[PDB]
Amino acid sequence: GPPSGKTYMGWWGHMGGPKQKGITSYAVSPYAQKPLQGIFHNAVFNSFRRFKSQFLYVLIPAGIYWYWWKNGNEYNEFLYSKAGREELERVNV
Amino acid sequence: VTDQLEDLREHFKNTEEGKALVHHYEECAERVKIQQQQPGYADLEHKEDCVEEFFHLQHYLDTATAPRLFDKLK
Amino acid sequence: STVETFISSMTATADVLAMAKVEVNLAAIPLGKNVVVKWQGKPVFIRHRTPHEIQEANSVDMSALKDPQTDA
Amino acid sequence: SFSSLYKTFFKRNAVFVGTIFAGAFVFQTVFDTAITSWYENHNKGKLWKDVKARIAA
Amino acid sequence: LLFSVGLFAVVRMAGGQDAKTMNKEWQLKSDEYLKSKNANPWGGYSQVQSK
Amino acid sequence: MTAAEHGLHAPAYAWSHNGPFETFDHASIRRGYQVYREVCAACHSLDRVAWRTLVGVSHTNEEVRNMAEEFEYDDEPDEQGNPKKRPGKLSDYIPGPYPNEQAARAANQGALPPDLSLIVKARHGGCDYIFSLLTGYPDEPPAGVALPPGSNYNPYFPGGSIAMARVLFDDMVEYEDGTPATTSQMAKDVTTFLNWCAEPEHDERKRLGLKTVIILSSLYLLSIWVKKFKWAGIKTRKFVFNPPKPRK
Amino acid sequence: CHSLDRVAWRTLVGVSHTNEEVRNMAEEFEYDDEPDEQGNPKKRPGKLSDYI
Ligand SMILES: CCCCCCCCCCCCCCCCCC(=O)O[C@@H](COC(=O)CCCCCCCCCCCCCCC)COP(=O)(O)OC[C@H](O)CO
Ligand code: HEM
Repeated sequence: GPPSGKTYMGWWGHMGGPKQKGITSYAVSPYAQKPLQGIFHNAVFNSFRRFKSQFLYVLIPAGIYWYWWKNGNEYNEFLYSKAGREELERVNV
Repeated sequence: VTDQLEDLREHFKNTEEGKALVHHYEECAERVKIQQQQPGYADLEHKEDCVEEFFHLQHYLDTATAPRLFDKLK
Repeated sequence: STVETFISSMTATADVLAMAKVEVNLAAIPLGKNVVVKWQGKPVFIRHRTPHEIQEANSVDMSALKDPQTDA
Repeated sequence: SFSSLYKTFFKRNAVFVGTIFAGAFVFQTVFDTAITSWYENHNKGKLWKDVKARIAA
Repeated sequence: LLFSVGLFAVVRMAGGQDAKTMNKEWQLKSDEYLKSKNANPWGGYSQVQSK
Repeated sequence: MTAAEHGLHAPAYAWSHNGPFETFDHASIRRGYQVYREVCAACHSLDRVAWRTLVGVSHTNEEVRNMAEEFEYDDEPDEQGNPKKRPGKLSDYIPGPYPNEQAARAANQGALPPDLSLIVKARHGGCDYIFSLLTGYPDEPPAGVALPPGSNYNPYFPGGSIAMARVLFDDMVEYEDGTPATTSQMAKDVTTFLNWCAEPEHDERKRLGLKTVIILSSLYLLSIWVKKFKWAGIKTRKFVFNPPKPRK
Repeated sequence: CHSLDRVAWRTLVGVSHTNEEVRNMAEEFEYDDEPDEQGNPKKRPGKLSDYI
C-alpha cells in the first residue's frame, strides 16, 4: 500500500498538530454523575445570554426588508384603488 | 325555518346598520350611476365604478363576524 | 458511430413524427368567451375579437414593442 | 431495593434478544389496541359503529 | 402538581361517560331560547362550556 | 396583484374535519351521497373512484348492490358479437350520463364540468373554498357590471362569472327528517362528501399519524436523555496548563 | 384466415409498393374513428398511423 498524499491531518498518532506538553485532562465516568445536573440553568440563563448576544446582528436586516416589502405592498394596494384610471396610466409610460 | 345563512346575514347586517357606515358608498355608487351611466358612444370600455372595492370590503367585514351561530341542525 | 446510433435510438420514433390534424367550428364560439384548442402538442387560441378590440390591436405603438409586428 | 432476584436478570445475553423482541411485539400490540380504543371512545356518533343502531328501528 | 393532574386524568378516564344529555347543541338551543326575547341584557354571553 | 380578480380570501370557517384529533362526520356522508346523486347526477362526472370504498363508510351491504343492479354497464358481446346490457358490479366505477365526455359539452351551453373527484384540492383554500363559492354569490351582479347574456356572477371566485346554473334552491330534499331545505346543511353535506372522495383515508391517516407522532416523540425524548448521558463524561472534562521547564 | 395485424402502415412504403397504391387503397376500409360534436360515429379510412 503506497502512502497517500501529503495532508495536514491524518490518523491516530499523527494528527500533524504542534507537539505539546504540560496539558493535563481530568475526565470522569458518566455513571458517577447526574446526566441532567444543570439543564434548567443552561436553557434559561445561557439561552437568554446567547439570544442577547445575537440580538445585535439579526433583527435589523429583517426589519428593514420587512419595511421595504410592506411599503411595496401599500404602494400596490393604493395604486389599484381609486387611482387606477388616473395614476396607473402615468406610471406605466 | 328553511333560512339559516340568509337569516344570519340579516342579523349581522342589522348589527352593522346599528353603526351603518358603508351605505354612504351605496349612495355614492347610486349618484355615480345616476349621473355617469349614459355613454352613448360605443368606443368606451372603462366605466369607472365605486362598487367593486366597496362590495369586497363590505362582504369581508360582515363575513368576518359570520363564522358563528353553529345552529346547523342535522 | 456508436454514440450516434444510441442517440438516434433515443430520439423521436416513427409514430411521434406524425402530426395530427383537427378542425374547430367557429359558429358556436360566443362573442365574449375564449376557446382554446390543443394542436399537435401545444394549444391554439381561438378568440372572437370584438370590433373595438381590433382597433386596439391594430393601434399599438411600435416603439413600445421590442419586436415590430402588426395585426395584419 | 434492587435485590439479587432483579440482579440475576441482567446477565443473560444470548437468550435476552429473543425475549426482548417478544416483549417489544407484545408492547406494540397492546399499544395499538389502546390507541384504537381511545380513538374509538373519543368520538361517538360520527363513527360507523353506532350508525347501525341509529338507523335501526 | 403533575401527580395531581395525572391522577385526576386517570380517575376521570376510569369514571366513564355519565351524561346522555347536555351536549354542545343542547346548550346552544338553551342559550338561543333565553337570549331571543324578554329584554335580553345585550344578548348575553352564555357560551358553551366544553365537550 | 389587483384584488379585483385575485380573489379575496374567505374567512377560516369551523368544520368537523379541520383539526388534529378528529374524524369525518360520516353519519352525514350517507346523506351527502343522496344530496349529490339526486341533483348532480346529470351535471358532472366524478368518475374516478370505485364502489369498494363506498361500503362500510356510507352504505352497509345491500343498497350498493341495488344501485349496481339498477344500471346497465355494456357487457362483453356474446358468441355472436352482438352488444347487450348487464347489471353493474360492486367493483366498477360511478357512471355518468355522458358516454365518455361528448354529451357534456353539447348540453352545458358553454364549458365542461370539471371532475369533482379532486376539486377539493384543485383550488386554493380548501374545504371552506367550495362553501364560500357556492354561498357568497348574490342573485344580482354588482352595480355597473353587465355580464354576458346568459352568465351569472360570483364575487368570491376569481373570474366573476361561471357557466354554473344556480341550482341551489331549497325545500326539495327532505330525506326523512327536518334537517334539509336550508342551504347550510346541504352545502356542508356536499363539501364533506367531496372532501371524503378526494381523500378516503382521513380516519386511518389520522390514527396512524397519532401513533407515529407518539412513538417518535418517545424516541426523541429517549435520544435526548441518552445523548445527555453518554456525553456527560466529555462535556465536563477540565484542562490544566502547567508551563514546562525552560530547556529544549 | 390469419391476422398478421401487428405492424403499422409506414413500413410498406418503398419496399414493394412505391407510395401511390398503398395510400390510394388506404381509402378502401372503414375504421369507426372519432365522432363529431353530436357524438355520431364517423368512418373515414385511416392514414399512415393506422395499422393493418
Ligand atoms: C411549547 C413547546 C413544548 C415542546 C415539548 C416537546 C419538546 C421538549 C424539549 C425538552 C423540554 C424543554 C427543556 C427546556 C429547553 C431545553 C433546550 C436546551 O438547550 O436544552 C438541551 C437541548 O437538548 C438538545 O440536544 C436539543 C437538540 C436541538 C435540535 C436542534 C434545534 C431544534 C429545536 C429544538 C427545540 C424544539 C424541539 C421540538 C420542535 C417541534 C441542551 O442542549 P444539548 O443537549 O445540545 O447541550 C448543549 C449544552 O450543553 C447546553 O446546555
Ligand atoms: C347539480 C348541482 C351542481 C354542483 C354541486 C356543481 C358543482 C360544480 C363545481 C364545484 C364546479 C367547479 C367550481 C370550481 O371552479 O371549483 C362546477 C363547474 C361547472 N359546472 Fe357545476 N355543478 C352543478 C350543476 C351543474 C349543471 C346543471 C351544469 C349544466 C349541465 C354544470 C356545468 C358546469 C360547468 C360547465 C362547469 C365549469 C365552468 C367553467 O369551466 O368555467 N354544473 N360545478
